[PDB]
Amino acid sequence: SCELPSTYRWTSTGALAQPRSGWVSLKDFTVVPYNGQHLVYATTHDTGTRWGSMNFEPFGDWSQMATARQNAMNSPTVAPTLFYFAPKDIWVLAYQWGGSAFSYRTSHDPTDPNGWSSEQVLFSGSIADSATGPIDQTLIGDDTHMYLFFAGDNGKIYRASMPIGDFPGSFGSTATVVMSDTRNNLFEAPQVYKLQGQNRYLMIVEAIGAQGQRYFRSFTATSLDGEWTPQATSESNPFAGKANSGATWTDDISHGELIRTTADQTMTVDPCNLQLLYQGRDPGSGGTYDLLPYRPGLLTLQR
Ligand SMILES: OC[C@@H]1O[C@@H](O)[C@H](O)[C@H]1O
Ligand SMILES: [Ca+2]
Repeated sequence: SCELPSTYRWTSTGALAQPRSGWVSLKDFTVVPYNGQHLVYATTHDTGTRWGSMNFEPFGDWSQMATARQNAMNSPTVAPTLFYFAPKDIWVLAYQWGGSAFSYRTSHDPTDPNGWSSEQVLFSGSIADSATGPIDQTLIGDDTHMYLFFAGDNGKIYRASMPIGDFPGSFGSTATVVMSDTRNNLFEAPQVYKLQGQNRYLMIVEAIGAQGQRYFRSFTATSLDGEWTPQATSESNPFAGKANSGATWTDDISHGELIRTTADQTMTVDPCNLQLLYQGRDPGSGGTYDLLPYRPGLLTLQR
């Protein structure tokens, strides 16, 4: 494969879709390959105070995201993570702000926004020193374990694990801090992937920059239960940010996901073809955080 660069350079699209009437934003994207198409779920917010979730109809190419039907979910699954859990031939949708810290549901047809099972507990722990509590889960498995990573809007990244044979189920109520920094440097939206062709995992984490602009920092590990090493960890030399995105429609490069080689729990990405589906917003936007007009965009790594 292709080693991660020490300096990332991207090109970007503009906004790839506008929210369906009634929503002010589309956020926190999760995306899988599904029958040769892209299947995307997202957080929504309306014009008042309501968070929700949605999926898009599957679409073939990124120009079709703008016209793909946007399907409200009748059960809100904010900041979702979608994947196929191969060992039990079942799809899993993990999320937050349900009945415990994190939740999940299952389905045999992930294109159906309303086909998910009743809510199941994914994590029932609490964390110290956090205004939000646990936020922005992500999940990944290797040959023997499933792993849960999450943030706390507090400078820490947390990890829990279970034997893969016990999944789907709850990770319990305890977690291990695997990294800590200032609140702004390890803020939220972690995503963890296996790099195809390398004995290496990639973690990206959203950070808040010096003028409030959102960007991503990257870290690597050789084992999911091992230590993380800074890979691109400043605003001027980020994994992805205003410094290197090639995007003018947005300064923020915020909560999203890399395009994967598989839908399943191995969370594999091709380091020769990194692409980031992120949320961005017009630099002229402002006002209360919850009403910010986020939209999807796509970065393609230059090589
Ligand atoms: O979009 C809802 C939440 O806002 C942000 O703080 C999070 O990354 C996400 O969990
Ligand atoms: Ca996420």
